[PDB]
Amino acid sequence: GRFKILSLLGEGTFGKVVEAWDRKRKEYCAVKIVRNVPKYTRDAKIEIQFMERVRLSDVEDRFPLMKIQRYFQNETGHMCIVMPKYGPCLLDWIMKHGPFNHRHLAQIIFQVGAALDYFHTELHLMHTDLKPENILMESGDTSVDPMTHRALPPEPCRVRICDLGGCCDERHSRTAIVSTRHYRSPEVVLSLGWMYSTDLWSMGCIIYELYTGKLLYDTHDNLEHLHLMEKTLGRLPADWSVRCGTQEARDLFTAAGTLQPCKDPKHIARIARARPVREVITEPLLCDLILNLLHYDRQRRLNARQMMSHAYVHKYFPECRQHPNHVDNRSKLPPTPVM
Ligand SMILES: */C(=C\C(=O)N1CCCC[C@@H](n2c(NC(=O)c3ccnc(C)c3)nc3cccc(C)c32)C1)CN(C)C
Repeated sequence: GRFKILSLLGEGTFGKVVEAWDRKRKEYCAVKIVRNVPKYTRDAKIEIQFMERVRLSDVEDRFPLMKIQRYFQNETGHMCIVMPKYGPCLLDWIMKHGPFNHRHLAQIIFQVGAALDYFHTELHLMHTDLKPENILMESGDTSVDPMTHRALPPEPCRVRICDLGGCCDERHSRTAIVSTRHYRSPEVVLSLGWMYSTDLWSMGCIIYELYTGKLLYDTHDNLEHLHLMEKTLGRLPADWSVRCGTQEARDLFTAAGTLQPCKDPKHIARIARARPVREVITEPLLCDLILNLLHYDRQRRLNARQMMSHAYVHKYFPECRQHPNHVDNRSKLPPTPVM
């Protein structure tokens, strides 16, 4: 009727993202076509609801969050979310062109930070499912570095945070399980209590992957995940065995309170095969940024404002300080979250 399908941009379990022509509004768009199934149709209606709350408040698109244009339920019942056409996810870039250089990484960290502190302290929502697959480049345009001849992203490297289906609020289920496991914080795994700070754990795992091209935790099992945290970051806190909130979580510890060892030969090999982030990240400011996003203490862990205001971003993205989203170029902001 109004939207004519032009391209297939991507496909998955959720459904499809297509490029479409808006006949009444005279432009190209991306349309998310959700599979016409009761659980996804309702999670689309919930996902839609978080999307109108972002635009209606940020009416002049100050933060790099996705901005819905329109939506409808098709004549075949598929939920259809009309949005601007953005580019490919960060995962697509790192796999074709490799990791970003310090400047574009700093620019990416700045933008996601600005969006996340707006999410956390202005809307009081958590994303809970941030991953390189749903951080999209604003544009798919490419430039060539004259010295290295390698591909450079647009300057600045604008990105957009997507996939608001899993957004949570300030009294989500306390033992609720959030995040894709690769980017799932330990507080969620063992049900110790989680809030905004779990989005910052995911940023730590994403920033590691954007810089190394490798997942920090390529794991499918809670206990192997926890040993990898121990080998990449240091000992798990001693009190953790008394505070887990579900039976499943506490049975990963001794009667004494230490981690039970894995002996699946696949998990013994992988932990032996992981090396500490501190030896992989040679840049000391980038290392400190990643390590304190992966802090076991949810309150000493960096918040979104500290991440975007980190010394690493100030060194490699110095024009950070002339951006209208820089903290000192804004009025006094709501207080940052406590954990
Ligand atoms: C990377 C996944 C990825 O790049 N995308 C996730 C959804 C699939 C389509 C893809 N894509 C878009 N999408 C959008 O503009 C858009 C806007 C709003 N919401 C969504 C969900 C998507 N536009 C594109 C232009 C060029 C290339 C691509 C791929 C593209 C975004 C993971 N890899 C597929 C492995």
